[PDB]
Amino acid sequence: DLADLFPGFGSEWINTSSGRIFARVGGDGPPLLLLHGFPQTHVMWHRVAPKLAERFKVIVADLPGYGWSDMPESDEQHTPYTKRAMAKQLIEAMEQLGHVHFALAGHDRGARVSYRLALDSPGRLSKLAVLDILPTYEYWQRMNRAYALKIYHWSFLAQPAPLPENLLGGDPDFYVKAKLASWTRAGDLSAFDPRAVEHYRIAFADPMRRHVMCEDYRAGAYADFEHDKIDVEAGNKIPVPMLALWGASGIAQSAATPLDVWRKWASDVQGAPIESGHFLPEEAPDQTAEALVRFFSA
Amino acid sequence: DLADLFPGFGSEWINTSSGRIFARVGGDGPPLLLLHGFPQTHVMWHRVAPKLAERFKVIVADLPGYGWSDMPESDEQHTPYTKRAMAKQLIEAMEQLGHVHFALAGHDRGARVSYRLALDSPGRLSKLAVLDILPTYEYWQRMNRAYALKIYHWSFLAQPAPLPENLLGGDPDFYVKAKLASWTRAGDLSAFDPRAVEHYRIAFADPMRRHVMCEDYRAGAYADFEHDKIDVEAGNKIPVPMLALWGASGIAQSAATPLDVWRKWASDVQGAPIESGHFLPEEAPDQTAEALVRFFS
Ligand SMILES: [Cl-]
Ligand SMILES: [Cl-]
Repeated sequence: DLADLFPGFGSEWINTSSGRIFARVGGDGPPLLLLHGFPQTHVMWHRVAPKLAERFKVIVADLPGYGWSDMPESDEQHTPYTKRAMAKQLIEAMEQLGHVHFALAGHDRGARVSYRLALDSPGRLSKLAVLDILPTYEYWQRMNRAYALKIYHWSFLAQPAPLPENLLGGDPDFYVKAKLASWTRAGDLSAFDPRAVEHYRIAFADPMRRHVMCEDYRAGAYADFEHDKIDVEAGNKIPVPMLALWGASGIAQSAATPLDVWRKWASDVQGAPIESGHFLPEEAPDQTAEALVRFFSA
Repeated sequence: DLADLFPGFGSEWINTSSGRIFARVGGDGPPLLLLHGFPQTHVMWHRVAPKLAERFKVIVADLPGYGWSDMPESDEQHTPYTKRAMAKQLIEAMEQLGHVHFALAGHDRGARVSYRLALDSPGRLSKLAVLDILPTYEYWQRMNRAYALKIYHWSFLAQPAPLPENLLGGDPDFYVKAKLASWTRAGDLSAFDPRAVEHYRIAFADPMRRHVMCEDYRAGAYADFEHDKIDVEAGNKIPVPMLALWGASGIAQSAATPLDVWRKWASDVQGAPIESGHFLPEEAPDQTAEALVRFFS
């Protein structure tokens, strides 16, 4: 079956009004919520989370609809898979554990939940880290020929159902491995623990999990963009101290210099590149863990 | 099996140095070459070609690599599927028939061959008509969120092999029907003759034909864009009289006001909207045929 990649961590199914959140929980200390993105699950943190668990109570959650979390039924506006809704559902989940103020690090889609959480509900966060993203608004505003070729999946996966779902279902293994490999520094699967790849492949093998991922990308092209547009045009900035980490060969640094962009969105932001492709916690786990431990311990 | 949608047209395999071009030929009078696009074949003209063959020798060709035309081997720059190379191949095809000066109408990819041909070899054309396109340069320069979502296949099908080939193989019958339906005004397949859909569906079922289509879109993102950019930067304009027709619900009108764009590209252009989605000759065959005969005659 599927390997346990978090030796010593407990497992929790947290009930919320939108379905259960699955999480691994370990460590002790101030609470720290870790959110994955696409096409992964909470196991992508397995190389970094033990180092964090030395200092923090580490909650490694599957996003709503991902991994082993429940999949709320979507609707015409992709509501449960908007980052606004995911953020609210994770706030509820954390409250079930007694965590009403916590630290948060997210990667990829999870990072988008994270900065939206900080915009909507900043009082819930002590500190925020985002890994290898710019805000959704900024990717769309910078969508020229070169970038449309680089992140074509932003507009492919956002096509109306069931178009991407039907194409993905012919050979799901190929696509999940293709995306994992294409966004790494090396362009192959060598950075990943094969036991982790199996987790990602098995999640992607479920047609309803694939649909959820497309709903996430549809939200990303519509409501998420519109929520971000409101904030940027209103000049609303994230007031929580934040860390922006990005991969020197990752996605965010394509088509913008990341710290300059985040300075427009956040009043107190620091950042650093890491020699890595998109998948910082797996491609560069020691470097990522150190940056996060330093930031959240300050 | 496949219906003959061009009663009284002959069927020719035209040899060129890059492979054979399939065409239906009918009519008499001045020569007029009609070029289809994606994901179709020459049969998309079946409702309009008979009206044109009243006045013209109508040659209804499958693009290089499409339909029953041969598929030249591609290379790392997608050369045979660049519009420049497709245009040269079709010029050679027409010379085989003794046509060195001819009228030309194209739709979708075939219209991209056509305006590239008009830029490269304008002495070959008496008149040019392009259906529901803007130049490739213009699509890419207008790339924004709205357009990226609308013409997502421009960046999806240009991804390196074998990504789009493998995904298209996931459900090819669904994909080709989805493209046909989604770009019509009706949003379904009711605008199409079912026998024509069978033609499109059967060509799309061949993986090698699907690969060529991706090669076409790869050329469309790279060399075709570069070739257009040179002409824009040099201020080169199409000197052939041209007609730009577009669908009121079609693709070209999403990016811009099509006649204002074409006036930047052509010194003598007229144009009009047709009450139609993208597939003008099938969604609106009478309006399309009328406009073509009036312009070409
Ligand atoms: Cl992302
Ligand atoms: Cl086109």
